[PDB]
Parts: sequence; structure tokens; C-alpha cells
Amino acid sequence: MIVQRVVLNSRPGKNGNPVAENFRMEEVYLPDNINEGQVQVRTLYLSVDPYMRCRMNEDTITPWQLSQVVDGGGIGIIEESKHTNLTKGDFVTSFYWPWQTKVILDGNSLEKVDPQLVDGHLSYFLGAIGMPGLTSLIGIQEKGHITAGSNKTMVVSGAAGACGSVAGQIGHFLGCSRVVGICGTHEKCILLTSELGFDAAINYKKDNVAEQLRESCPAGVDVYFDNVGGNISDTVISQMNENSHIILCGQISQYNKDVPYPPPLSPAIEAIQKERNITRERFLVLNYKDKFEPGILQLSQWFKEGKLKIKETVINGLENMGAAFQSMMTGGNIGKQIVCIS
Ligand SMILES: NC(=O)c1ccc[n+]([C@@H]2O[C@H](COP(=O)([O-])OP(=O)(O)OC[C@H]3O[C@@H](n4cnc5c(N)ncnc54)[C@H](OP(=O)(O)O)[C@@H]3O)[C@@H](O)[C@H]2O)c1
Ligand SMILES: COc1ccc2c(c1)c(CC(=O)O)c(C)n2C(=O)c1ccc(Cl)cc1
Repeated sequence: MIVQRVVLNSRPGKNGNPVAENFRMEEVYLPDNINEGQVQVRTLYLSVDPYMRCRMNEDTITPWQLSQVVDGGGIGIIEESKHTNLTKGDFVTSFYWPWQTKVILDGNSLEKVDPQLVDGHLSYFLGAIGMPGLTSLIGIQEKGHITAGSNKTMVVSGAAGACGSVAGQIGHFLGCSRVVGICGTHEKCILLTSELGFDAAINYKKDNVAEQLRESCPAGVDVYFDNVGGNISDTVISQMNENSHIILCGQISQYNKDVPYPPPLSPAIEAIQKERNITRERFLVLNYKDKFEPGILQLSQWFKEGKLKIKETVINGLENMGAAFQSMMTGGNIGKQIVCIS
């Protein structure tokens, strides 16, 4: 059998912008034999995620290698098994799925998923009922310091993306009385306020952010779910209250620069931080793998109850992996960027 796969073609440079050309699609034969403890899976969906930007650089786990197959989050279906708890027809996922239409994997690296949790919408396991959703829920639970009925105001940057779109709804579910998002287009702002329940949405590219935050957050900001960093965050931090908390989820505005992570705050912003006693600690969802079960069950519950709205942008075809990554990195996605493989 002949399958398609995607390999890393070129590096954009630690200070470069990633582009679709950094990837190349090829055709290869799929081995006709599977060893023991190994399974053959048909790839259904693949995720593209901002952390991948660092895997394209020569340094920072392992980076992708030129000419070798790329990998990342994926969901598929078992076609042939030689591993105990894995059977033809089982739906599985892995953080290291090769960007290839069909692949042979060691069952040990796979994890069975229950279609019932997502009402059969398997791509949701790569988003809101998956890692980004877990990141938002656990991040707010572990670093948000909210309380049922606090009347707190939360600001969310990267508000219309995978983590941000879920974080804002979760802020309201857990007690925030006001949730304001910051995103890059008016189309996203209207989606946030009209469908996801945000109280206000600011377009950082065209609106006066500072002024708009003053209007929409009349009582300051108690919680900042930060996905972008940079100048947007400085503006947000400026309007934050005493003893507030920044959930440091990501700093995507810095991912195409040669800087340390987490980026440090500018002198004046850091002074404000410390003076107001604002907490800003590193947060890595992988450090809470024991809350993954209850997180996923809670996220599923809220979705089944009609409370949690799940937005995704699906692109079709493996040949489009590089275009999807490039698109997500530049704001073309609303909600979770997904690639449908078959
Ligand atoms: N701490 C953890 O364990 C953890 C886990 C998963 C993800 N993350 C982090 O969370 C963030 C969001 O991840 P995601 O998967 O949900 O991706 P996403 O938000 O769905 O997609 C990226 C979005 O970032 C925005 N963006 C790109 N460049 C930007 C810039 N220079 N300035 C401002 N906004 C920019 C774009 O939308 P706009 O149109 O609004 O600009 C884009 O759609 C990333 O920073 C990621 O590294 C952290
Ligand atoms: C350089 O920075 C990285 C590298 C991998 C990361 C992350 C950040 C973040 C944090 C972020 O996006 O800032 C998350 C959540 N990662 C994973 O879940 C993950 C996915 C697949 C494999 Cl294999 C191993 C880890």
C-alpha cells in the first residue's frame, strides 16, 4: 500500500515566520507487516498547535528533523492490532501521531478514547474535550483563584482560539461575573459575544485596547488568562487589581523571536506587577496529568449540557498541514485548528 506523509522541508530560522513551504508532502509504501504489540491505524484528524513552532527550530523535547516525518496530536481508528487492549475498530489518540495517512504504531504509545464523551465528534478530543480544553480548565482551577460568586472580572487574550474560547466560557461557569476577550478580528469579537457568552470582545488590531478595557472592565481585572504576551499583556497588566492573578498559558506573540520563555515583563510592567502583588507563575498542563480524567469528564459534561460551546476550523487533507499550521499561527482559525485526514 502507498500512503501520504508530511516531512519537514526547511526551517524558518529562530527569528523567522513559519510558512507552508517549511513542509513537504511525499508518498511512501506502508509496511505490509506489523510486529507484536504494534497496531496499524487509519489517521482521522491531526492537530496543529503553537508549541510546534519551537520544534521547527534547531534548538528546543526534540525538534523536528529535516526530511523526517512530522508528528503531533492525532486521532485515528485501529485497522489491525497485535496489542492486547486494542482491537480493529477502536478509536485511539496519541501526542505523537505521525503526519501520515495510515501508520504502524506500538500500541503502548496509544490511548483509547470514548466517542460517547464527544457525541461522536472525534475532532473535539484534539480541542475543547482534549489538551487545549484541559489546559484552560486546569489553568483556571489551579492558578485562577476564582470562587463561585466572586463578581470577578477575567480578561482572556487569544480569546477566539482553542484555549482562549474555552477559558472564557469556563470563567463564567466558575464564578466570574465579567469575561472580556481580546482577539485579532471583528469577526472573532462578534462570535465571542454573540455565541460564547463573552461580555465584551476587543480587536487588538483596530480598537484602542486600553480605552476599551477601561469601558468593559470598570472595576479592573482580577484574572488574566494569557495566551499571547507582549504588548497586549502589558496593556492588560496595567489595568489589573491588587492581588490579581495571571494564568500564564502561552506567549504566542514571542514564538517567532529568539527570546527566553517565559518572556520577562518590561521594567515598567514588572514594577506594576510586583507593586500590585500580581502572581504570574509558569503553567504547564502536563504537570497535572492526574486531573486529566476529571477535567475531561467535566468538559464533556458541560458540552453535553449545552453550556460549553465548541468552535473549530477544519481544513481537509494531509497536503494542507503546512497551510493549516501557517494559518493558525497567523489567526486564520476560529476556535481549534483541525486537519481532517479521512
Ligand atoms: N501552558 C500549557 O500547557 C499550554 C497548553 C496548550 C496551549 N498553550 C499555549 O496557549 C496558546 C494558545 O494555543 P491554542 O492552541 O489555543 O492556539 P489558538 O489560540 O487556537 O491559535 C493561535 C492564535 O493566536 C493568535 N495570535 C498569533 N500570533 C499572534 C500575535 N503576534 N499576537 C496576538 N495574537 C496572536 C491568533 O489569533 P488572533 O486572530 O486573535 O491574533 C491565532 O489564531 C499558545 O500560546 C500555546 O503555546 C499552553
Ligand atoms: C517549547 O515549548 C513546548 C513543547 C511541547 C508542549 C508545550 C511547549 C506546551 C506548552 C505550550 O504550548 O506553551 C504543551 C502543552 N506541550 C505538549 O502538550 C506536548 C505535546 C506533544 C509532546 Cl509530545 C510533548 C508535549
